[PDB]
Amino acid sequence: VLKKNPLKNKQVLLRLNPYAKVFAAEKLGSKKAEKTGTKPAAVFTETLKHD
Amino acid sequence: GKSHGYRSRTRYMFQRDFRKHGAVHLSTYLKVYKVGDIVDIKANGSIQKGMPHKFYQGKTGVVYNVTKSSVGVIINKMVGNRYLEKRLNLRVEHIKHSKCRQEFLERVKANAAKRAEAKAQGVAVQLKRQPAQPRESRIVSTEGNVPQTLAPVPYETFI
Amino acid sequence: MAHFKEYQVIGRRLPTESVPEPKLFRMRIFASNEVIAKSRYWYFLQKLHKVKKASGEIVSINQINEAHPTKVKNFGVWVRYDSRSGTHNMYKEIRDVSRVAAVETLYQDMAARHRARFRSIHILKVAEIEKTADVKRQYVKQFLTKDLKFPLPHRVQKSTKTFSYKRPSTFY
Amino acid sequence: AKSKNHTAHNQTRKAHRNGIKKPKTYKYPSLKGVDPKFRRNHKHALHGTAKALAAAKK
Amino acid sequence: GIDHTSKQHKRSGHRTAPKSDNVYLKLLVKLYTFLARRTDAPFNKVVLKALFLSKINRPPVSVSRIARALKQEGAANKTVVVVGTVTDDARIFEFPKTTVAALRFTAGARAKIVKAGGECITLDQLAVRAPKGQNTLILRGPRNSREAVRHFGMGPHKGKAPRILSTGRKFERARGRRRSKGFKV
Amino acid sequence: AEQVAAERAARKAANKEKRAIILERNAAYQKEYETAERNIIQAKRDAKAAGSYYVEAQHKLVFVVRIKGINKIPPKPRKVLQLLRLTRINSGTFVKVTKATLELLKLIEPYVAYGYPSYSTIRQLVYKRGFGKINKQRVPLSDNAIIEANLGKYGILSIDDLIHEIITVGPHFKQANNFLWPFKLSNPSGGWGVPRKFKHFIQGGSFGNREEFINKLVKSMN
RNA sequence: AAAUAUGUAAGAAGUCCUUGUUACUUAAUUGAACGUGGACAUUUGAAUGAAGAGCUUUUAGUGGGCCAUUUUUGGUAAGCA
RNA sequence: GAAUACUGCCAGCUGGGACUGAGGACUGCGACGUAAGUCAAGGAUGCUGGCAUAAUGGUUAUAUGCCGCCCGUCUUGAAAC
Ligand SMILES: [Mg+2]
Ligand SMILES: [Mg+2]
Ligand SMILES: [Mg+2]
Ligand SMILES: [Mg+2]
Repeated sequence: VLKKNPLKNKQVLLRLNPYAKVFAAEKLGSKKAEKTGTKPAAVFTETLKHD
Repeated sequence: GKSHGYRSRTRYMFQRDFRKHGAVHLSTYLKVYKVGDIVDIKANGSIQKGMPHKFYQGKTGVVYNVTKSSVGVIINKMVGNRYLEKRLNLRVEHIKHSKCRQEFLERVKANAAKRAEAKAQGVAVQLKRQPAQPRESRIVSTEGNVPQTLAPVPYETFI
Repeated sequence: MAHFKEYQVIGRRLPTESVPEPKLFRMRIFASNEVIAKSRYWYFLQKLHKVKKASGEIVSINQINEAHPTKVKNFGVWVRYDSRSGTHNMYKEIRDVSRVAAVETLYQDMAARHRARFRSIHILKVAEIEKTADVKRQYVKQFLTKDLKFPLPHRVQKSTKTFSYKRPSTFY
Repeated sequence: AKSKNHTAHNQTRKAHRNGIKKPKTYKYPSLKGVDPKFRRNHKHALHGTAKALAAAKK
Repeated sequence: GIDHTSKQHKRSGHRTAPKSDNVYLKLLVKLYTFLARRTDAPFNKVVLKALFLSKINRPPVSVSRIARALKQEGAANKTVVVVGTVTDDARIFEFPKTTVAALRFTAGARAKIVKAGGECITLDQLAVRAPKGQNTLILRGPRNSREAVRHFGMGPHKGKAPRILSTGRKFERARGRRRSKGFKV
Repeated sequence: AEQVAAERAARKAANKEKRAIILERNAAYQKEYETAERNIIQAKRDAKAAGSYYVEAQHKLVFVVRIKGINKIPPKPRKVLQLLRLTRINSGTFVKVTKATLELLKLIEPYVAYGYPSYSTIRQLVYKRGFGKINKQRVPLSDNAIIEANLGKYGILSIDDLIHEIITVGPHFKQANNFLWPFKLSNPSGGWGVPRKFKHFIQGGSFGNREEFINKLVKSMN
């Protein structure tokens, strides 16, 4: 009789998509990424800075 | 007064092409037409018998009748709010086979060949054609191709 | 629009069998966003070479930030623009702390003095002037003098209220 | 007292308001205008084909 | 605003009920409405729709037509269903024993079926003995043999009957109908 | 004991195992999206390190919003808007990108704003304004059983299966998209950002392709 | 020699394999047309949409038009034609 | 070697304001709970105060703010000088 919006009303959000509980529990919206230290090539940097 | 004769406004459409006048080459008369063939209409101005009316220039139809020197062609014509069926008796000089239909029949043969090969190995041969797809990812190397280009040019007269 | 960014846009012709690995043409484009940057790139490649967006490709777009945003520089700017009855080349000098800000000022100034819209202007070249005595415009040279200092006479203070009880002064 | 002579204004809109319809092809088109010799022979060909089919199926 | 692709508020164009006020027809309609709703047999839906039809849309079905239909292979024992009138036919001299369910039987048709040994049945008895239209055979009369249809589509070269009161010579058989008098059609 | 509790227990068991299937499918979708995103980022970084340029794959999905009213439209664009199911202003649809649809968009440029939607935009659009076309009726989704009843023949069992079929242009994209009723969006909450809408986005207007800024526009529109 | 506009096709009434009819056709057991029987799977042969699709009867009003962008004729031009 | 801006994401948290409360036994999908149950989960309930009549409200006259050209007709076009 009345459309209830998910993205609010977490009861309806959980009725759909049972994975929202795991998402919220593990904070998958705030996932820290693994660090990497690869460096751009000197040709790339020189091309970027070129006039 | 006005003038709406049979060949009015056909001055250029019934031209022979440039340096292409004279007699018709024999392959035109050696072509074979059967009932159901799809043909294009292009009037030859040097042949005044069996010529189509200017409306049917560039129209494509279906053969329904074969006579001694002519072919009956069915053309759907726009009259008012509906299409009417029109039957033309045209000599073979004004008719050529539709290359589109020839290539479609070739595609039918190739589709059968692919399906039969997939019947042995490689199931789901995916007969249907597809529209051009967006490009996939790619890597563009700079080795020997360093990006280097200049800016827009200043104005100058060249006069 | 006037919040300009500078992008390098690198593109090329679509590779074929006869000529794989085309030549990767690159431009520097002042634009408010990447969509406009890519469009301006294709407009200029369209005008200079026999290539268009359909038969081409954008391989890279990168924002170029100012090296020293807090260093006051003098910029020579060569532009080509369309007036109401012709096309003209101009040279102008802007004292500013970044290329995008200098180009912003240039567009405002062209709009103000020559009624030239962004539509009508080609930025031929923006280059920092490395030292004084090469600055050619007096409206920029006058700010390069030693121990420069000037007052700001007739200061007008904005009132937060409709009525004032004190007959304001303009000292400063 | 002259009036407008001619115009095709609104004519395409009128033609399309009940749409433009194709002529609804059938299987077995009418043999009108077909060569009389071919039609005359085709009658006997169909007669013989039906006779042979009846003699086979029974 | 909506860019409408089809006409709005368009009625379906099909009858949802009989146009008549026959109370017994309305009782038959409510019976077959219940059957068409509570059964998956398409026979009940077909009979229900036929119960709405007008008189020109339910032409009479002759007993000769019924006998010819019963001559079909494997249809000798089926129940013939005519949603309409079954008329008599004297062109036939033999009639099989069969069950015919119809809205109306003429006196001759009913007498011929009963004499042949069969029975004439109303649609409610048909519904009782075949709730799903089991072993039925729905027959329809010739719709386009109506006299009004001859004049439909009158025009040049259409080959239809002109709408005319008196026939014979002097009545539309002159200029326009023969080459010797102007033109032919 | 009129045989009520038995089938109620069986129905609850069926629901529980169905939800377990949905849960594992959604976990797989989440890991697939995370892997695709990180692989794209790392491919860009590796091309930079090697001195090359990583040209990302051309976008496969566009979201199109009709921004012009229904009066005074030439017949050809009017027909294309009808075929794209944009029959009123602020209506939106998903279109998979081919040459055949790029020509359609290029033919209706002045009346639409379209771009490349993100996963967040697609998910919020379907969750809040997603309606199914069932028996020619507009039905609020609001439940996975509706989706499994109307698209379960394609292996689409939940709203997240539907979203996956949209964001990744899958084999049954056409069926899933046509099942989705055209989204009816409100006017943008912070306005259009421009004084005049009916110029191209490049020229300071609102129509045409605004590739990644369609996300901001649609988010404010719903 | 464009742009725009415009015809046709993108299959089951289809394709392939054997062999049946004829008074037409062939030098001919050659063809033509229409067929019996057999094979082709679900991507049955591009995209998008399809609001139900087709079919018929009958009858109203109307048959003075005018405006705008663009193309365009007469005219110096016109809120002109 | 960091920081921050810009852009983007979170099925992160939370404060203030406005409009609405359609339906009327139960049935569904969920959630939290070992279960028993409970719940914001197929549309508002709980507690409290004043009045119980011209108080609310209706009608009517007037005032104020903004808006409102005379109908019918012929006409491309009518408030028409
Ligand atoms: Mg007239
Ligand atoms: Mg606001
Ligand atoms: Mg009149
Ligand atoms: Mg007023």
